[PDB]
Amino acid sequence: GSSGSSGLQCEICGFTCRQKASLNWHQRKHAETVAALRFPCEFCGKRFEKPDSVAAHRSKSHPALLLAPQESSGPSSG
Ligand SMILES: [Zn+2]
Ligand SMILES: [Zn+2]
Repeated sequence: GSSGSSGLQCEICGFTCRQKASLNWHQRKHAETVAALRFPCEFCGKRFEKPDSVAAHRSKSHPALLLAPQESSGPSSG
C-alpha cells in the first residue's frame, strides 16, 4: 500500500479518522457541542460539561503536572 500518513487526529476530543470528510463531519458537531462544556481546563484549555470530568482529565492528560515538578519549585495556587 501507500506509506506515509496513518490517520487524521482530532484536537477537540481526540478522535481519529481515515477519510478527511469524516473529520469535517465529526467537527461540525463540536461547534455545537462546545456549548455543553462549561468548565474549561486551566491546564491546556479544554472544556467539559462538568468539573468532575475536568478533575479526572488532569489525571489522565495532565498526570505529569499535578505531581511535584523538577527540583526547581514553582508557584502553586490552591
Ligand atoms: Zn473530535
Ligand atoms: Zn487539560
